[PDB]
Amino acid sequence: VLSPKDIKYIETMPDYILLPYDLAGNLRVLRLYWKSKRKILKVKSYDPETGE
Amino acid sequence: VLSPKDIKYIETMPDYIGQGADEITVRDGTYFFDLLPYDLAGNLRVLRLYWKSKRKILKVKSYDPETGE
Amino acid sequence: MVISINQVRQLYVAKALKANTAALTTAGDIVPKADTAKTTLYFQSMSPAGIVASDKINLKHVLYAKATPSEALAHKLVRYSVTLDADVSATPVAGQNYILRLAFRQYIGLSEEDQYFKYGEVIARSGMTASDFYKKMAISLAKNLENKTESTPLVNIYLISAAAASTDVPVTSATKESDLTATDYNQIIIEETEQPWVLGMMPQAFIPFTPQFLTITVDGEDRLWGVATVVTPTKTVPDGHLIADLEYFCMGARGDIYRGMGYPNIIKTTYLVDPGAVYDVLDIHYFYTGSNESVQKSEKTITLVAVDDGSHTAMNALIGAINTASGLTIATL
Amino acid sequence: FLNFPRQMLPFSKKTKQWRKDCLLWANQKTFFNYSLVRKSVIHKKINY
Amino acid sequence: DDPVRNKILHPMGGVAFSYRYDIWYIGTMDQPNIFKCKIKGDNEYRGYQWGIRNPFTGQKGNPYMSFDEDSAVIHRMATLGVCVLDPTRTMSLIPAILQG
Amino acid sequence: TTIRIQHKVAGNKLNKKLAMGIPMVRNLESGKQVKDTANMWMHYVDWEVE
Amino acid sequence: AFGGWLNTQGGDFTNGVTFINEGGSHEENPYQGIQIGVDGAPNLVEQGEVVYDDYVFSDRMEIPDDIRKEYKLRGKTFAKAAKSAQRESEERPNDPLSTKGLQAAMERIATAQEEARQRKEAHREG
Repeated sequence: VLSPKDIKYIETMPDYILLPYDLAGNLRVLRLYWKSKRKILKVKSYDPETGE
Repeated sequence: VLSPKDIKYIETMPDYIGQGADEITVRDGTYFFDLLPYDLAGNLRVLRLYWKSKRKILKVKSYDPETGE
Repeated sequence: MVISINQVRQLYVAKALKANTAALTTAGDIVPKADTAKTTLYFQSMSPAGIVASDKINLKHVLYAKATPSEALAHKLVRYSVTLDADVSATPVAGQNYILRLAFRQYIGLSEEDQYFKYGEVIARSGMTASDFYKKMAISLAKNLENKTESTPLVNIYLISAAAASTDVPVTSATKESDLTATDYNQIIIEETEQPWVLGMMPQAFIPFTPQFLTITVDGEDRLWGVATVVTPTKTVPDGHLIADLEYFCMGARGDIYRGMGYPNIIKTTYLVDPGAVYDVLDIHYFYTGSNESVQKSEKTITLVAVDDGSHTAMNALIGAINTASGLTIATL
Repeated sequence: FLNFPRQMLPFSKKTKQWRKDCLLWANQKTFFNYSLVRKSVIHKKINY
Repeated sequence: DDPVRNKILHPMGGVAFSYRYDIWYIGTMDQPNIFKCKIKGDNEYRGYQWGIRNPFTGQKGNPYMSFDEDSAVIHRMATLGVCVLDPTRTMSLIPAILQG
Repeated sequence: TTIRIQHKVAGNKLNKKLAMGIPMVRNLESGKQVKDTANMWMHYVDWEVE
Repeated sequence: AFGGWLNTQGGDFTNGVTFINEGGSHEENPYQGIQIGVDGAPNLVEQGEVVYDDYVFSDRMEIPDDIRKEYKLRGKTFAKAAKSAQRESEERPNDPLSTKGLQAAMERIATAQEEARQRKEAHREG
C-alpha cells in the first residue's frame, strides 16, 4: 500500500546513525482507530412460502 | 430506536478537552496553566428511570363448558 | 467598517451640552452626569427616541481618558517628485523610449499580493527640452491614470513649473498640449486619491503605489532613468468618513446587531453623524471590578464624539463639562 | 476543522480527503485526556 | 519574492529580497548541516480556560470553573529553534539595500 | 525560542449559526481567501489560530 | 418496520398481529397481493388488511351498526377495528395478560366479521 513516492520519503530520510524521525533512524507510525457511523436499512420481508 | 435528529445531538458534542491538572505557565516543557450532559471526556448522560406504575386489570369468573367448574 | 474592541466599545455623539436632563430637547444632546460624591460618571444622552444613559463609570476604575483632535485622524495623501536624474543625462536622450512604471499594491483586494501596474510612455526626440518632456509625460501619465473609464480612481497627477514652484497645475485625460503653456516644467507630481466610501459596507481604504523607472541606454550602458523622492504631503482626507463608520459599528453594541438583513423586516436606526464634517474623539476607557476572590477587570471604553469647527470649541466644552462634574484630568486639547 | 470530521455521513462522501482530515485531527488534538479510569502518563512513567 | 514580508523594493523592479543568491548546500557533509531543532515530547499545549460554556470544545456545563464570565480563551505555546552546523558550507550573496 | 498565541471569544458563540449574507471565507495558508460553507462560527475561529 | 412490531433493545418482538402494508390493493399489485403464504396456493393480502393467527381482517368491508353495538367494535372498518384492539398489546408483547387480552378480542372481531360475511351472502343470494 506504499506508493513509490512514499518509499522515497523513507529512503531520503536523514542519516541519524511534531517529530517524524528518531535518532536511531526510525519512523513515527501513528495508528488511529475510530468508530464511525454508517447507515443501514432494516427490511421486513414476507417470505413467499410460509408467511414468517 | 434513536431518531436521526437524536443522532445529530450525539454527533455534535465534546470529543477533545485540552491541558489540565491569562494563565501563568509553569513546569517548563510540560506547561501547566495556573446533572450536566457531558463528562469532559466525550460522554453522554444516559439517565434511566425504572418505576412501578399502576395498571387496571379485571378478575373474571367464567364457567368451564364440559364440567360446571 | 469593523474595528477591534477591548471587549466593548460604545459611541455617543455630543451635539449639545444642556447641563441637566430637563433641558434635553433635540436628538443627540449630552449631559455629563455625576453626583457630589465623585464615584460614578455617566452620560444621559438624548437619543432620537428618548433619553438613554451609559454604563456607570466608576471613577476609581478609569485607565486612560484621552481626547484627540481632528487633525490627528487625517490620512495624508502621499506624493512623489518624478524628475530627470541628471547623472545619466540632463537632457532626454533623443532616441530612447522613456517609460515609467507605477506599481500599485492594494488593487481591489487588501493584501500586498493583489497588485496593479500602469505605465506612462514618451519617445524622446532631438531638441526636446526637459520642460517639453514633462509636458509630454504628464499628459501620457494622465491619459492612463486620470481616465474616465477606469474602475477606481488611482492617482492624481500634476505639473510644477519653475517660476511658481508651489502651485500645482492639474493634468487630466482632456488636457491638451496647448493648455499647458509653460517652458519651465521641472517635475511630475504623482499624488494618491481618496477611494469611494460607502457607509458601513465599504471602509475608508487607500491604494498605495511606487513610481518605478525603466532602463534607457546611454553610451551603451542601460542606466535607470529617473529618481522618485517622497515629498511631504499637502492634501489630507478629512475625518468625516471614519467617524461616520464609527457610529455605524458602535450602534450595534447598544441596539440591533444586524443592520439590514432581510429588508421588509429591519429596525431602522437613525444615525446622528453627518459624514461631511470633521469630528473630535474622546475615549474614556475603564473597567468593572468586584469584591470577592474573583475580582478583576472586565475592560470597557466609551467614545464621545463632538463636532470640530477649527479651534475645537464643541469638544473642549465637553471636556470642560466632564472635568467639573467628575473631577478627571482630561487634557483640554 | 473544529472537531473530529462529521461521521454521520453517507458512505460515498467519505472520500480520500475526509479520511485524511480525520487522521490529521488525531495528529493535533489527541494528547490531553481526562481519562476516567486511567492514571496520568507521567505517573505511570515514574512507576516503571 | 513574497511582497507581504519583503517591503523594500529594488530599483530594477520587484522586491529587494529577490536579488539575494543563496547556495545552501556546498558538497556533502555525512550529517545534516541544516536541521530544525524540535524538543522531543513538547507537543504544543492546547489549553483552554473557560467559564460556564466552552465554544471550542462545545461543552455545556463546567464542573471546574476557572472564573465566572462567559469566556473561553486559547493558550498555545511552542519552544522551537533551528541549527546550522557548518555555516562555512553555505555561501550567501545579499543586496546591500537590505542594509545587512 | 518560545512563542505563544492567545484568542478570546465570548461564551455566546458556542453554536452561533452564520446566516450567510455574504459567503463566509477562510484565509488559506497560501494567502488566498478560499470559500467555505460551514454554518458554525467556531470553525473559522480555530482555523485562523492554526 | 413498525407494523405490529416492537423493535426495542436490539430485539424484534411481535404480538402476533401482522400489519401487511407497502404492497397496494389486489388490483394494483403485479402479483395482485403480498403473497404472504402459499398454504389455497394464492394466499394474497393487500395493503390494508391485518392478520392474526392466519385469519385475515379485511379492509374492504364496513362495520354495520347491528354488529357495532354487539361485539363492541371501535373502528370504521374490520381492519381498523383490529388495529384498535391491538393498541394495548403492541407495546407489551411479552405480557401474559395482554396476550390473553389480545387473543380474546381477536376472536370477537373474527366472529364479528364472519357474521358480516354470512349476512351479506344471504343478501346477495336472496
